[PDB]
Amino acid sequence: TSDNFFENELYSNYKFQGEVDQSIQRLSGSLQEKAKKVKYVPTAAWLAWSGATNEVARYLNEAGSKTVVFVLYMIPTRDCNAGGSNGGADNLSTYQGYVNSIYNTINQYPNSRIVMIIEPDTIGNLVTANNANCRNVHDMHKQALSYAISKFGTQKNVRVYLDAAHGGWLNSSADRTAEVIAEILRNAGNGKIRGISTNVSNYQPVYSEYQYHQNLNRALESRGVRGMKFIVDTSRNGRNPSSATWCNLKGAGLGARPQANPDPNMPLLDAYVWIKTPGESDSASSADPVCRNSDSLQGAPAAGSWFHDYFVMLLENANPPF
Ligand SMILES: OC[C@H]1O[C@@H](O[C@H]2[C@H](O)[C@@H](O)[C@H](O)O[C@@H]2CO)[C@H](O)[C@@H](O)[C@@H]1O
Repeated sequence: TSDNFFENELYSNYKFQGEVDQSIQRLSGSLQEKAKKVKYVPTAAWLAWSGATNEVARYLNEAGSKTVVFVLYMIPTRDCNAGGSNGGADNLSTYQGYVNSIYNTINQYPNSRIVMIIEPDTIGNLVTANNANCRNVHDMHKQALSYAISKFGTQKNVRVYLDAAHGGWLNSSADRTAEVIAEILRNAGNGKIRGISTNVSNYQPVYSEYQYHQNLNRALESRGVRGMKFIVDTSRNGRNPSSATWCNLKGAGLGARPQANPDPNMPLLDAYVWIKTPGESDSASSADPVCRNSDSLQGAPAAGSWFHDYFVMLLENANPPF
């Protein structure tokens, strides 16, 4: 009954399979052969819109005894800035609805092994985003995360990883980050986390990320939070990033294939995980000025949509190579 669910065989899902299939059909020869090998590489399934509560059962039926990795990404506000919406809940109580629904479905599957990653980019924003008129959403996000952990944090067939940004974002604020994490966990009832996920939807090298894990791990320890393990998103971190551009970064490459316990010199690290879907657009180029940076790839479809050209770039730039 090992507490590292990645030591089990990992579940490859029909959605990513279908996404790679679209690319396979537009490719020939060498790159097609490569794409065919990427198709069965386990990737996390994102719960990122209100309908996603209906998606959970299918995943769980098709997975059998294989580890399923879910990314809960359905919090109410994503930016405490003007003109932002379309992915989050009306409010806390709408959110608690989604959490209960997912929690309930999960309960019907006592033999499944489920990894739940709490919302990506929430802690990051709580530490670094400004506090003048964003006081309200701030406090609600903290409640949101505490609630999610209070539910999923008690299910035996679940292992929770709270997301905590990446080194490029929070390494110089490990003390404040631990402060926020420690308060959330204080309001999370009897919910326990297995650890922290980093580098979700980002390109940071495993080397620097593990350095971030160490500093953050220490901050949490000096706060009373002990025994934290880590997972790192290796989906797009094969090549060091040219800049801090987060949106559809040019020159990125598929990183290490998902694996449990990948390095005995990294004893804090549970696994390399493909958490962001390699090939899915970060955002439409039109959507955010940052998507128009010199080192963001252009012609990006909307967030979540297959971006064929990007996938190809990722394939070519893969590290370790084929
Ligand atoms: O990591 C993906 C995440 O990036 C967010 O921008 C971050 C950026 O990743 C980080 O390098 C920099 O230090 O901070 C900014 C935020 O100020 C982006 O806002 C998210 O949409 C994205 O998921």
